[PDB]
Amino acid sequence: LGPQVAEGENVFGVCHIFASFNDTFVHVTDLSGKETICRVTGGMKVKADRDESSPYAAMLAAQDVAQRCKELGITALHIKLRATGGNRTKTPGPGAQSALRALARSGMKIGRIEDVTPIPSDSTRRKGGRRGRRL
Amino acid sequence: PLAKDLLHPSPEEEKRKHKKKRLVQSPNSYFMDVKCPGCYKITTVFSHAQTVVLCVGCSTVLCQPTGGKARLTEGCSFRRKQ
Amino acid sequence: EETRKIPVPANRYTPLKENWMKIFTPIVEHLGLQIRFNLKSRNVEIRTCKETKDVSALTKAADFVKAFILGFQVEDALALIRLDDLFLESFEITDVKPLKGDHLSRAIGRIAGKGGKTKFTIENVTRTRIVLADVKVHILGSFQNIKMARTAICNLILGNPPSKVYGNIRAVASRSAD
Amino acid sequence: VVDPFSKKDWYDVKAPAMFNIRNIGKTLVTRTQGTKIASDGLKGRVFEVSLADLQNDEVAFRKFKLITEDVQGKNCLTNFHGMDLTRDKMCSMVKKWQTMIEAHVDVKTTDGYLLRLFCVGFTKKRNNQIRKTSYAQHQQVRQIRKKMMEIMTREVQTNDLKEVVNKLIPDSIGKDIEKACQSIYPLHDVFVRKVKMLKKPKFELGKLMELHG
Amino acid sequence: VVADAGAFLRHAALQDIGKNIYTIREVVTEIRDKATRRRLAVLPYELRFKEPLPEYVRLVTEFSKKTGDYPSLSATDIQVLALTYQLEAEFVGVSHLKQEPQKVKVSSSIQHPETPLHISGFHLPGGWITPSNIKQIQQELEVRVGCLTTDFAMQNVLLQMGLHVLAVNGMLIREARSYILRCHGCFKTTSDMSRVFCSHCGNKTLKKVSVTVSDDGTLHMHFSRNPKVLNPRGLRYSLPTPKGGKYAINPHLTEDQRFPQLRLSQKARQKTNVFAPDYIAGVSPFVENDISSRSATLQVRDSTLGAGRRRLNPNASRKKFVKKR
RNA sequence: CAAGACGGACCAGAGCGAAAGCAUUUGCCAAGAAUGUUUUCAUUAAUCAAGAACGAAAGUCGGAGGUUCGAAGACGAUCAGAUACCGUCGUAGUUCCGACCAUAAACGAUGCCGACCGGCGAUGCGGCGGCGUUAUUCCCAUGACCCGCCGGGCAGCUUCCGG
Ligand SMILES: [Zn+2]
Repeated sequence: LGPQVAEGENVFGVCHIFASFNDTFVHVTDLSGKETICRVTGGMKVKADRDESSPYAAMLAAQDVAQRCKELGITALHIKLRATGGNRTKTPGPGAQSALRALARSGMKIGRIEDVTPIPSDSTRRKGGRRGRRL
Repeated sequence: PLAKDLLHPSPEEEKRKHKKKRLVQSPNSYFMDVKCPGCYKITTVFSHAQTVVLCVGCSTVLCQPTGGKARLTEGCSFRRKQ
Repeated sequence: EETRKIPVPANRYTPLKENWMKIFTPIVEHLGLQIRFNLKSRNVEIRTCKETKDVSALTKAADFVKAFILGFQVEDALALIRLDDLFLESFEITDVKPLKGDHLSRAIGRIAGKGGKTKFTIENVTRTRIVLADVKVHILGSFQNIKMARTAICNLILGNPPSKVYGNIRAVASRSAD
Repeated sequence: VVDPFSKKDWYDVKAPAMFNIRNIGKTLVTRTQGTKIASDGLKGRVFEVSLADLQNDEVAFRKFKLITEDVQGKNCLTNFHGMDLTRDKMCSMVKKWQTMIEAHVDVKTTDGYLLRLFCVGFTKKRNNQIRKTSYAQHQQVRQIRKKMMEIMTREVQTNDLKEVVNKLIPDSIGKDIEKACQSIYPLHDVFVRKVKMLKKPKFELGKLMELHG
Repeated sequence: VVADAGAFLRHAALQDIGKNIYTIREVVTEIRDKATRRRLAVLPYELRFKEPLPEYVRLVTEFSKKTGDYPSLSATDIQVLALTYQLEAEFVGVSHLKQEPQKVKVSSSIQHPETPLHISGFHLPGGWITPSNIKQIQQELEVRVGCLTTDFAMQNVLLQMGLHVLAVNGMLIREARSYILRCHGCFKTTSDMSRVFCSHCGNKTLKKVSVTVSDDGTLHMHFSRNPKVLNPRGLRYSLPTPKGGKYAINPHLTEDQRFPQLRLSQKARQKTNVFAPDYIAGVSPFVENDISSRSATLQVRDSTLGAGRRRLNPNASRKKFVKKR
């Protein structure tokens, strides 16, 4: 099962790596992006909410999603790194970096790295008050 | 410092100063005599003229007002009076 | 063969020029990668070659040079080359607390402290490296160490004095089984 | 239990004739199950493709949005939908001690595709400059923004999508704006940063044939 | 084959290439590197020590001060030069060498002296650094006697007078591309690129000028025809009164004013080395910072730290809450 | 697709305003400092009880609208005694229009006008004098830089003027 493409040419997928401040999401799609091939969250691998956003969970997610692409036949992936964005933090965290490193480790060719986070032009009001956020 | 002849300053020093801060007040402007390339009629034009001036016997603009000195049109010749 | 390009700002051109040999020597000796600096696009470009030893070394090189460009010392990103579990969390100072103007500047001050000492104090407790861009904070270290440093920094820029910050961060380091 | 991916089909998706590299790649589609038609399902997709995957000589910091419009038996033709810049490039372009000048026009081309053009331009520190900042005054900025608006309006209204796209690949518009704005203030990095598709005419078939081949 | 200390610093094992190996005691005994003294007791002993003649060191100095390089030269450097002179005079005929060398020819360009040309990793518009090229990048690499000099002054004087010299590469070198510092008040040139005050008039006025010397013996130097280089922008500013004591730092106007001793502690100047075999056993990935010592409280910094801050003009505006040391 | 919101990065010890305050594009409307003048009036001025306009945020009346946030409030966690911290939801409010209130660490914790007493070079605006590089060498002026000078400003550094 998979595309009828010769061994020379490779097929491309887009791996939405979304590392929020609670877990990670691995949404492998077509180059169009409409239909999903796979998505491995942090919570599907570790049975603990404390370890949900751990780099170990992202590493396991990247390994499992790479196994899923090898079972179908995707050999090279473009990367769209993402953070929570918007009003919240814009920079992707350690989970995205760990997932990208683990996916590059498991024999997978890397195409274009793109930092696509929903950066607002002008934000709405912040989640916290005037006092602050994060302890 | 502590030794300056305020009565007789050098002309370069007084030329550098602001026109109201001179030892005796004197303007920075003049009255220039302008000759048009076409006509032979001589015209007195103030150096910082604010209005556009027209030649009496040529009906041609001589100068255009600016922020400071009025710039002359191309081809006109000017001579400073004394 | 694949490659990664990373940009450099105008203020980071001269440290890149001075420390150039210390950058490209471990990239080309231990990792076996081709490296150049495109002056027109102002990008450090690293590509794999036929005699590259293994995969994921290109990502190690990209992390090394990007950590150097963000403001870390060349040895502190050589640590990224050697060690495996090292990451980079960075965040804006105005993220946790809405600060405007001079207040924001004072927050930067109490991340540095007098002589930078407070900053160095965190680097002794959380065992991390921290770089202050003009409104941005970058942490390099292990995951729990990055989280510890981030809690310390966010405690500093919410108004808490450095003494409470040192006491809390040393207590957390004590319970961290270090 | 039942794998849904055995019911899926792999279609080929191809670039238009404007670009050297045609084969965009593969597209997954569910099979026709009587009610819904497989060709109708993929008729409204936007394809994100970099310029390095389209022409070998060109630069990689430009992105094209493509609409798939027709199905020819495991072959998909794409039509131009938009153009954008890489966020890494845009982050690198915004330096501090300079002035950013932005313009936008709503312009209709000859064959009816109503587009929105965005143009950005940065002020340039010159060769013998000693001053730190290179700010332009407000009237100069307005004059530059004007000159961008009439340049884009002139060079889009008289062309069609073939000529407009063949202008946007090497960015004739940006170089024309840079050349024309030297008399007001010298500019550093001017591009058409984003192109939006506001309105499309009635869809035809011969237009897609002459656009593709 | 006269070996200078630059070949010994670079582990240039060219002992098999040549046969007439001649060295000085004071070009090998001053090296503080441990690995060089380690390999010295390991390397095959066919090098031998030879002393120059006072007449020949006198002649070498005589035309070296006509070349304009005599302040840049050192005593052991003159030993090496006159040793090569004596060897080539005693083996080869002396008619090959020419004295009182050629004049300079001036041809300026619009390029800045800080343009990053001839850097290996830098490439304008392909120039890549490959592990096949890491052994190749030494310098501009192009029969019996020669030199193993790495300093540009040695190459300059040896090529002006006319000896064929070589590098760590086995083949003889052809062209010498480098930079020099020229005073723009006294017009005296120094080959030492590290210094910042000139030897003649002592002002902080040395500026970079590029020099290329061909194999014939003809030298041409390029100035920069750029108004930014010779600009008096950040030069006149109000100076503080000179303070004394153990803690006072002075604005450094002369090359030899007595500064107070303000050194760093050992822990403050430890840099982490990552390729040590026992680095992985470290409880922390990094060397711990020093905050306990008195030097940490006095905000003592290294000479390297804060280099672009000095390049800002004092007559400017900094950030409101920042203080410049 | 729609809804209300907000004008990031450029954004600086830069600018404007009596202050509170002011940052998307374009058009219109009426003002304003400064600079330049060998223009005009000829003391028309300074500070100002009484009195009068503006006046952050929060709040109150009548209308519209409610995207985010969100006091109160509801739950959930946490305890010898917790009833503040934390998490989810969410009312008034936060938005606009027309009426009210005249309060801030409404701060330079420093009345306004005028004179004199050290220095320096950066910046914003205006004016003056200039070798040169630039608009692919521009055919003339003009814009951008470069070098000085003067005037009004936002500021800085230095000093045993003296306090
Ligand atoms: Zn000198």
